[PDB]
Amino acid sequence: DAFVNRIDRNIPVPARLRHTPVSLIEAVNDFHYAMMNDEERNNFYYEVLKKHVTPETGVLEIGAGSGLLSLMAAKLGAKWVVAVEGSEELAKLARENIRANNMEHQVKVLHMMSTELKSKHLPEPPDVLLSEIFGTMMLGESALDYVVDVRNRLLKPTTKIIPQFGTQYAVPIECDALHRISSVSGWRDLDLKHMMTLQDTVSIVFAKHYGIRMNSVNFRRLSDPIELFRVDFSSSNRNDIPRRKHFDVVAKESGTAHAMLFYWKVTDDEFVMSTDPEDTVNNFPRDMQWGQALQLLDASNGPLPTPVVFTEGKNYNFECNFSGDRVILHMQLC
Amino acid sequence: DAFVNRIDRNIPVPARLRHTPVSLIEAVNDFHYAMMNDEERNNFYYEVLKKHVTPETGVLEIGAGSGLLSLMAAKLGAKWVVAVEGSEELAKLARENIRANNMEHQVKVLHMMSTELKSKHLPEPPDVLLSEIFGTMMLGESALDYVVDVRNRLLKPTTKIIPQFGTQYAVPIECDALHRISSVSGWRDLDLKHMMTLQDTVSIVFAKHYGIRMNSVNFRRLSDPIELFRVDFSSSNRNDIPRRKHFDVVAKESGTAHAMLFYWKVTDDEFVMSTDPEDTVNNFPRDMQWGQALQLLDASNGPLPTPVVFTEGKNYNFECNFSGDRVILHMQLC
Amino acid sequence: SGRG
Ligand SMILES: Nc1ncnc2c1ncn2[C@@H]1O[C@H](CSCC[C@H](N)C(=O)O)[C@@H](O)[C@H]1O
Ligand SMILES: Nc1ncnc2c1ncn2[C@@H]1O[C@H](CSCC[C@H](N)C(=O)O)[C@@H](O)[C@H]1O
Repeated sequence: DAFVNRIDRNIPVPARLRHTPVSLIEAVNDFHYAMMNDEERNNFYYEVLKKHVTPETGVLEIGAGSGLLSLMAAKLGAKWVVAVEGSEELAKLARENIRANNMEHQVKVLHMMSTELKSKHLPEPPDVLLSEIFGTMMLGESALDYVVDVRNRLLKPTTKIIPQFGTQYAVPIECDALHRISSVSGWRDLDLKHMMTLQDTVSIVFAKHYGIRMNSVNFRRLSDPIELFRVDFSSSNRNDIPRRKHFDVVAKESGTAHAMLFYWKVTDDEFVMSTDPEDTVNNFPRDMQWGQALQLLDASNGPLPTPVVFTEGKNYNFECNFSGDRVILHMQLC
Repeated sequence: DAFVNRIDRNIPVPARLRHTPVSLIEAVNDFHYAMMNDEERNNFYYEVLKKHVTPETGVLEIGAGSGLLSLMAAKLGAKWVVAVEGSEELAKLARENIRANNMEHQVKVLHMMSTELKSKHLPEPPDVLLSEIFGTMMLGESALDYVVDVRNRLLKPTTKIIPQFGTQYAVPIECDALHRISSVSGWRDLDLKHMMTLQDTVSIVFAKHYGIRMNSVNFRRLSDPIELFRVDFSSSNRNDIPRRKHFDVVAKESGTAHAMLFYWKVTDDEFVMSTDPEDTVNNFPRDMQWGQALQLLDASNGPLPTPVVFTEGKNYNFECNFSGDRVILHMQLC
Repeated sequence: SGRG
C-alpha cells in the first residue's frame, strides 16, 4: 500500500518515501524513533547480553527492526548473529546499518517472520535468543507466542532466552485529567449526561492515545498493585494464563476509581525494564514508545455507566477476562 | 460493525454499547468529551449567540452532536431551533438531552447530513446559522464546504452566520522533545542513521498523536506567525484559497526548524476561539480535542532528510501546496 | 500510539 498512492497529487513526496508501505511509515514514525532513543532499554539489553555473549556463542534475534540489538551482540564478540525481520523495507535498512557499522561479516538479516524460520537458516541452534517485541501491554505484540514457536523448534536446552521474566500489573486510579476528557455531566444548567451512554469502559486504550502522559498529570493509586500474571519466557506459554481470573483488592485510599492503569516489569537477573510511571519520570522516549494502558471502569451494566467508588479498607472484587490470544483483557467489578 | 462484533467472546460488553458502530464509540471517546468540557469554547458560543438570539429568531445548527449549542440557543429564548446530525445514534442522544432539559418544544433534531437538508424541513429560513465543525486544522472537517452548501440553499439575506471569521496560521519551531521522538542518530558507537530514510516529513500529524502537548514542552518560534489563509464564512468559497501559495519567511531567531506548527483563530465580534498554545496553557480539554498540528521539515529530497536550519535575519521561501478540498496542506522549503 |  504505497505511501505516494495515499497522498493527494498536489502534495510533493520525496523519493525515499514514495514506494514504502504507508503502515510501515506510520509505525516507524509513531514509536520506532522513541524506542531507539530509550537509552535505558538499550542499556538493559547490552548489560544482559554482556553476561552471556562470548566469541563461541551464536545469537538469534527475533524482530531486527533497525538491527540495533543485533549490532550489540556482534559488538560483544558473538560467533554469529542471525536476525529475522518481517518487514521487507526494515530488513533492507537493517542491512544498511550493519554495513555502516562494518559488521557485515558478523550479522545476517533474513526477511521473513520468525514462524517461517527453519533450522536450515542457522548454522546450528543458537546459544542465545534475543527479542524486544513487548507492547504497551506486555504480551500485546504476541511476544510469548513467537518466542514459544522458536523455542519449540530451533533452540537447545542450554539456550539463554533474553529477557527471561515478565510480569503484568494493574492498579485502580483516580485521575481528574483523564476523567475530564472521558466523561461529561453538563455546562452550567444544561444537562448532557446522556452522552455517557457511549463511554467506552471495555477497551484497553494506551495513555498516548488519550494524548496524556501519566507521569505528567496528577493521579492517585487507590490500592496496592495487582499482579495479573507472570511469565517465564523459557517455560511458559499463553495457555498458562487462565482465560478468567478473580482478584480481591483492598482499598488503601478513598476515592473514585476512574480507570485501571496497566504497566509491566521485565527482568533478567538483576536488571529491570519497567513501564511503571514512577520509573519512567525521566524517560520521555519510553513513555512515548511503551507508555501505559488504561481501561475506564463501570460499576454495573445500567443504561448509564456507574462510577466505581472506593472506601479505604473495603475489599473490592474484580473479574479479569482475557481474549483467546491473551493480548487483550478486561477488568470488571463484581 | 457493531461494537460487540469486534470484541473477543470472553469480554463482557454492556448493552448500551453492544449495537453502536465502533466508529461512533471511537470518535466520541477520543474527542467529544474533551470538546464538551472545553469551557471556553462553550462560553464563546453562548456569548456570541447572546448578541443575536431574540424571541423572534429561528436558528439552524449544523452538527448537533450532544445538542449543547442548540440547547444554548433555546436557553437564550429562540423561537425555534433545528439541528441536523449525520450520526443516527448521536441524533437519538441529542434528543434525549433535549428532553432532559425540557426543551422538546423548542429544539428539533433531524438525522441527516446538512447536504440533504432542504427548506421543507424548516419552519422558515433561519435568522441564525450555527456550527462548530472545526478540526485541528481549521478546515480539516470541511467546515467551509458544509456552510457554503447551506449558505447557497437555505438561508436568507439577513441570516447571521456564527462564527463569522477564521484564520489558519503556521510557524516554524525548534523543539528538542519532538526531535527526540522523530529522529535517530544512534546509540553509543552504533550508527542507526539509515532509519532516517523513513522520516515522515510529508504528513500533517496532530501533536496529540505524537503523545505530546505543545504547552508542556519547550519549543522556540523561529519567525513571526505565517497567515496561510483567512475566511469569512458568509462570503468565502473554497476556491478563494489557491492550490499553491508562496511564503517568504524571515528568521527572527537562529535555530533548527524541526517542524512547522499549525494553529488557528476563529472570531465573531469581540470574541475569540484560538488554538495557539499560548492561549491554551490553561485549557487542557481544548488541547486534547483540537490541539495543534505539526509537519516535520525536510530541506531537500536526498536519500536522507536534511535539516532546515534558520540563520537569524535571513529569509526562507516556502511552497504551500493544498489538497483539492483544502483539507490537507504541505509546507516545503524551496 | 505506542505498541500492540
Ligand atoms: N515474529 C516476528 N518475526 C520477524 N519480525 C518481527 C516479528 N515480530 C515483530 N517483528 C518486527 O520486529 C520489530 C520489533 S520493534 C524493533 C526492535 C529491535 N530489537 C530494535 O531494538 O530496534 C518490528 O520492526 C517488527 O516489524
Ligand atoms: N455536514 C454535517 N451534517 C450533519 N452533521 C454533521 C455534519 N458535519 C459534522 N456533523 C456531525 O456534527 C458533530 C460535530 S461535533 C460538534 C457537536 C456540537 N455542535 C457541540 O458543540 O457540542 C459530529 O457529531 C458529526 O457527526
